[PDB]
Order: sequence, then C-alpha cells, then structure tokens
Amino acid sequence: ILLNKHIDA
Amino acid sequence: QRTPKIQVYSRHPAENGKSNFLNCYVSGFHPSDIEVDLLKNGERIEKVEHSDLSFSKDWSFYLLYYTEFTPTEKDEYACRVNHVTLSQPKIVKWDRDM
Amino acid sequence: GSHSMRYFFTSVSRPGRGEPRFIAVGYVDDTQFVRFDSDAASQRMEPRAPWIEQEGPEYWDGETRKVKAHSQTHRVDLGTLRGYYNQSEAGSHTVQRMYGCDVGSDWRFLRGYHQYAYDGKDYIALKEDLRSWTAADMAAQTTKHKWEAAHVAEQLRAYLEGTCVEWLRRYLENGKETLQRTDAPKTHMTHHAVSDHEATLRCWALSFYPAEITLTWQRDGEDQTQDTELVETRPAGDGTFQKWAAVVVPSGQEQRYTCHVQHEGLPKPLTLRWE
Ligand SMILES: [Cl-]
Ligand SMILES: [Cl-]
Ligand SMILES: [Cl-]
Ligand code: 3NI
Ligand code: 3NI
Ligand code: 3NI
Repeated sequence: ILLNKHIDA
Repeated sequence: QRTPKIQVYSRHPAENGKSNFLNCYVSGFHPSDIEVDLLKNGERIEKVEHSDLSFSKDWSFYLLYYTEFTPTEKDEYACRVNHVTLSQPKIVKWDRDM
Repeated sequence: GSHSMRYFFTSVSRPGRGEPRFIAVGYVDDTQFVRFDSDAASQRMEPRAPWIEQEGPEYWDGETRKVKAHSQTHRVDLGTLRGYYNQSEAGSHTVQRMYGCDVGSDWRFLRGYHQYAYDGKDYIALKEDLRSWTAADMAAQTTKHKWEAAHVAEQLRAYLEGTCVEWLRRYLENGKETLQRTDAPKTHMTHHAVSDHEATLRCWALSFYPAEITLTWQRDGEDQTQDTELVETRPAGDGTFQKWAAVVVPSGQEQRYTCHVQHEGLPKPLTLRWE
C-alpha cells in the first residue's frame, strides 16, 4: 500500500 | 549518461522448430529514453512488448523487451539498441548458447 | 525467509510538449504487483499479480488517488530542481524515488528506506535511523531543511515501521501460493569447444525465484578466478530469473572444474561437473 503524502522538494 | 548493457536470449533452452520467447534485457543506462528493436533477418519484429521501467540501486534503468519466436537453422535474430550514449545503434545477435 | 515491499517512481520531463512521463511500480520481493503509467489509457493503479486483484474498490481508488498525487509532486519537483540547479527549460530531466521496508524471517520490521535522485545521482535519502537525512549537495540541503520543518521523516518512519510492514504482511499471506514459494534453480552444464585444445564450460541456473543467487567456479576444490565470465542476473519474462557462469578450460581437463550454486531454494548448495 502506497504512502499517502509526499512533501515537495 | 551511462551506456546500456545488452543481453539477448531466449526464455527457454532453444530447440529449432519449437515455440519460445526472444528477450532483450537492457540495463545500466541513464537517461531512460531508449530505442530497442528485436530483429528477424535484419527486419524489425512488430509485436514486441516490454516491461515497466524500473531501476537499480545506482539509479540506472532496466527494461525487458520480448516477443514470441521460433528458432530455426536458417533465421537469425538480434536486438538493436539506440541511446544518447551510443554513436550509432548497437546490434547484438542472439546466440542460443548464451 | 526475509521479505520486502518496495515502490519505484520515475518521472521524466518533456520540454517539447506536455507534462512529465510518470511510471510507478510496486514489488513484493522480486514480484511486481502494481503499476501505473501516465501514458497508459486507464489512468489507474493496475494489478500485476493475481493475489492483489482480490482487493476491493476502496483499495484501487485510494492507490490511484495516491499515485496520481505523487505524479504531481514529481512534476512540481522537476520545476523546483530546474531552478535550484540553474538549468534551462529546454532540457529533459529525471527524478527517481524508491522506498520500502524489509521484514525478517519472523515477519518483523528490519529496516526501512526512502531515497531520492535527480538526473540519476543521489539527491536526498533517509538514513537508517529513519530520523535523519543525507543531502548530497547544497541544493539538497535546501530540501533537507524544508523537510525537517514539515515533519517528513516523522511520517516516513511511521509508515515504514507501521503501515508498510502491515500491508507487506497482508500481501505475503494473500499471495502465499507464490510469494512464499521458492523456485530453486534448474541447473545444467553445457560444453562449447573453442579449438581442439580449449573449451568453454557454461553453468546455467534457470527459472529460479527469488533473483538472489551465487554461481562460482572451482578448480581442484579452490576458487577459480581466471578466464571466468559471469553475466548479470536477468529476468526470464515469466516472473523467474536466469544466470550463467562460464570458464575456459584445456580440453580433456573438464573434470577438475566444478560449478557451485547457492540459492535460498536449495537446502545445501549444489555442485555440477561436466561428464
Ligand atoms: Cl528448422
Ligand atoms: Cl498467488
Ligand atoms: Cl556438448
Ligand atoms: Ni538479425
Ligand atoms: Ni518533449
Ligand atoms: Ni522530522
């Protein structure tokens, strides 16, 4: 199951 | 800019006259833009599928291109790869012993 | 034995026209189980293994929502990094991301990882403590300070030690028939005379799973280093893998040479010799 949120670089 | 490494091989040990699958495995390259053709007697095979792009720990990409084929005494098969790292398309002949 | 779940993301910008190409693949061990391709027709996270198709519509709606959001994050990042590195809008660039978790043979958490690369070089990665970041260069320390402020390593450590291992453990049981099956290598040796005094012995390992394998040549019971060739492990295309190792020997001396095959599917390693 994927991670729900990725913060921007 | 890393140059692609190429292996051309069959899925199963090859027997003339027996259906099989022709693989071209390209790995170690960057960037991901690549042209790969499977050739039968110098001509491009049309019904060629490929794997979904993935990469190794050094971030280099790999792809498998494949199609059904039937080895014969008489036909030659090859893989043809072009990449920005290559001056000209590289052709690797299928050798059933490799 | 031990097991892993991993996700791989590649995004490639298209300066000539449009938005980046985005490709995401998920693995349990060496089995691809989901995929997403921005140029495919479905625009959905798609199954690639029979045991994930059991999952209900809540699963596929959520995974589609997540991966499409990640595509947009990479799109934004491609623009941001183009500025950080003072590059023109004319060139194509690449972002790659991989993260996942390993469990031991008791299916308990072993380690987590989360790694990021720009144009094929390390950019930023979570350290094994899952608390600190390795920034490769000064652009990456700008990102690192931004992610410290936003509690990113916090959320990553929670997922990698919690959610990640929980869903890996769920997949391992739903997919038990394949995921917990080892396919030991089918091995044989071939002989290829290269003259009337020399020949290549080729030791083959076929149709094995997982991909991890060791093939080694011995001469008179001691490691043979010279005149050996070892190819990179390669997919068969049916979910299993192949590998071979070869050595050139004087004709008639083939019996001194033994190929040794180590693989999780073999209780004891295997020894082959040409007759
Ligand atoms: Cl024939
Ligand atoms: Cl299954
Ligand atoms: Cl022979
Ligand atoms: Ni040809
Ligand atoms: Ni373009
Ligand atoms: Ni933090």
